[PDB]
Amino acid sequence: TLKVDVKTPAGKTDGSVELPAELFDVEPNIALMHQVVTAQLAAKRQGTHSTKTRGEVSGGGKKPYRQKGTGRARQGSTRAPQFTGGGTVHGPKPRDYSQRTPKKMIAAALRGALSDRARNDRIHAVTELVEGQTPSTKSAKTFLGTLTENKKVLVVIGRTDEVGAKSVRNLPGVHVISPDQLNTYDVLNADDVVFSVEALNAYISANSK
Amino acid sequence: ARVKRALNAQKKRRTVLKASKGYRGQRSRLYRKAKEQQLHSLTYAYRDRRARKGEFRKLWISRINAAARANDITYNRLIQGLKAAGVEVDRKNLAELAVSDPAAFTALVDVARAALPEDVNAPS
Amino acid sequence: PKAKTHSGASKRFRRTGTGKIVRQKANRRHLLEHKPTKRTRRLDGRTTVSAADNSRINKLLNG
Amino acid sequence: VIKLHDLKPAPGEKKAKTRVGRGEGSKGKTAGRGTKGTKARKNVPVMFEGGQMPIHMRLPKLKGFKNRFRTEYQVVNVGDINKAFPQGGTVGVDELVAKGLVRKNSLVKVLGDGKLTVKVDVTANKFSGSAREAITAAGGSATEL
RNA sequence: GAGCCCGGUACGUGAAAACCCGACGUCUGUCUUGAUGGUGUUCCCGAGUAGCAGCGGGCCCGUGGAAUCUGCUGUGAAUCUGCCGGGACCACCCGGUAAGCCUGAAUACUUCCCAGUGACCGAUAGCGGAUUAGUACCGUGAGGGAAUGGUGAAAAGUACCCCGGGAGGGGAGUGAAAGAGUACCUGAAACCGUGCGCUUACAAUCCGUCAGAGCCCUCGACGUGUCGUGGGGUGAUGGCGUGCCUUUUGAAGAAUGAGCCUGCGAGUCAGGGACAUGUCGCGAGGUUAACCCGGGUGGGGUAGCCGCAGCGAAAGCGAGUCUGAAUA
RNA sequence: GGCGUCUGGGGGGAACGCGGGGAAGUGAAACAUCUCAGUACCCGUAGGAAGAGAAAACAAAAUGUGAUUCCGUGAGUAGUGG
Repeated sequence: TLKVDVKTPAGKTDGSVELPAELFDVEPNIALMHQVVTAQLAAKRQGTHSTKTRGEVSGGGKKPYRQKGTGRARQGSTRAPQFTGGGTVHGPKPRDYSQRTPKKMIAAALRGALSDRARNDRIHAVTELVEGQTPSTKSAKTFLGTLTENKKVLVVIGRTDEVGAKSVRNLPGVHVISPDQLNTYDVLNADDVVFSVEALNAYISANSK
Repeated sequence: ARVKRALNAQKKRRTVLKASKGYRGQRSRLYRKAKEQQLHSLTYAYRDRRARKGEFRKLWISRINAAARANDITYNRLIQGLKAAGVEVDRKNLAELAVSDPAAFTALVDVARAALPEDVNAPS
Repeated sequence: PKAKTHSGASKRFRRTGTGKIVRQKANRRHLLEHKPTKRTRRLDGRTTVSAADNSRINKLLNG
Repeated sequence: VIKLHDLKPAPGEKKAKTRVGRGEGSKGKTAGRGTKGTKARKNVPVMFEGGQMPIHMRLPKLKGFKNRFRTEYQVVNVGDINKAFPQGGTVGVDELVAKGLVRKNSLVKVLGDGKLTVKVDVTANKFSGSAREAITAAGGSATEL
């Protein structure tokens, strides 16, 4: 059981969250986390690579000269692989790279990852990043300076709280996310993780039932 | 994805053709011709490494035998005598003696003369 | 696509509980006028497949 | 702390592909096909045996038919009853589906393999006389449908 | 190698006219003279059709016991106790009411257009076509069908002089560099030559290798030149020694293939496919498909499949079952 | 039939569709039935989508479903087959 203190931009604390024990005391399985991130990246990767084999190229559909009497070798098309202009043989093709990793392996990855960060005290919470309804990236940057010094960081802000997203978007390191599409690559690439409290509550009362 | 092959070949070409500076003709310019000769060459080197032992030993023996025969003893009985006398010197060094210091070699000859059997063709 | 099955190997080959392969036996249909009954009697029943053809038959049955 | 350059699959998981026909040190000039013949140029089927009438053409066919209107039942044995009903009591198709002893669209049957000392008011479609008697001995209700 | 130079992005703006969406009011119809139920019998309920026979097509179905759907000929019925189907057929029950007609949405596709993405190529690749490209050239004709990208930051593209008929070059200049001169980024090898050192015209050489005289270069310890735990180029002379690959019982082979260089050129992909085996999660349970929501790789989705009991042709029975008169 | 007037159609298109016609090399280690494939190709007509479409249907005595089409499964199964 790990406790977190919410934090405010104006220089105060509101309250404390008492995180679960089973989500955030999982022991990581490095092979599991490896497999899953590899799958994510593979499904990201698009298969725009195609080549024209011997049967799609232009021409070649006439035996260019005799079989015998000539002196030279035997040839059946002017577009075969050994020519210069000829067909690719076993080329790239447009294909899919997704692979079907299961729900339990995925979630085990995510819980183990959040545990790896929590044990090392890199999960910070916060009510908000901003004052009312006017984005200003200088605010959020100063607040993250208060709360953090590392290069890179993750931010979990919901959908409705658009101002925090619009604010912190432009920063160099930051990589913002909604907790409905919470994943593993984006967690592990970071060093610190900033949850909103609404986000934590949603995550927890969505998983726990 | 497409991988031009240039470097990955140039490497071994450079190697071989460095190792064939001295060959005479198309064995000194062209990879497909120097590769073959490198096969034959390394092989002949191997074989000669195994056989220069016998070459030198042959040489040493000829020297020893001529030295002895000018001191009026045969090689075979010389080595019989040194074996009997438990003398340990090998043939490389007997030859070196023959070249440099024939006196010491004549002394060894005399030792063997002394230590040989009396009746060399006896039935013993 | 899928791996299609072999009709004959499905109609002349089954599998038991523990994975054995089973067949029937030969020279039973016709010309019984002269075949003694003991010869007609060891040909009844089923019989476990040989070793040598088990693999071939697996490959035919499954795909 | 973990990063992405700190992930590594388990030992022995990944394995080096055989790239065949790229060297006379590993597999060269034949690629494990040997030399000339039908298994070198192309390949060969599985259901061809030289020319002699194959096993799947010289053995008799199995006898009979199927009766397409067969009713396969899905069984439960009393062992699993005793192993997942300590308190005993009423046991229907859904009570069984709960513990995960049969399928969802099941048409059920009851059979007396294992021991029976618990008391159970079992409901199924059809039974066996061994279950009739075993329930009779453990004092229960074998009220079939 | 530009967040703060430029172009532009986040963001907000903008349309006289035309075009498309609905929105309306016109305009057009349309029911309003009406309906709910009652009650006993005649009439109608899509005709050269449905059906049957003969040749045929396609349906899981190759004429088979072969329904349903159908094409051509020939024959050819009734209207509700009517008719067609429920895998020949017959009786009962069930469902439905043919031979008249229209019907959106989910679905498939991109000549063209607009905006972007890429663990796609980067001038022998990529569209055949980065260069006049379906051109030149070939063929009578249908039809085939090529090759050629790069100066440099900006042409400041060598004014002027000398040799020469001119090309071309040497100086003088530009330029950061002309080992950037409109034959121009770099600028390999084959190939073509010029110099310097050794060696070679009494010798029989798969052209090398092991020993090695002699000469020439070099590093270092020293001493008027000198050996060395040396190293490198040539190398007289001696010994040993029958090209490479493929295919062959067996090839140096007078069996095939290769003129040489450089670049290009052959176990690949799909698929909850099959079998075997490593690894990871779960564990008597395991897992989802299509799809829906998602700026993303995430959440859901129980229809399904594999296991959990089999024997038997089958009925069927069940830790037993099949055969059999039999616990034999 | 002839004369006058009025409105239509006529051909091109990269794929996609519906109706009709309609092969062969291949596989079967030969081959004709079969398969390749009702694919390629040819024809006639379209549309921005098409065609089908309102039960003379399924089903099995469950008191069931309720136009059609396209996707997943059933299923490489029941079966068919020199």
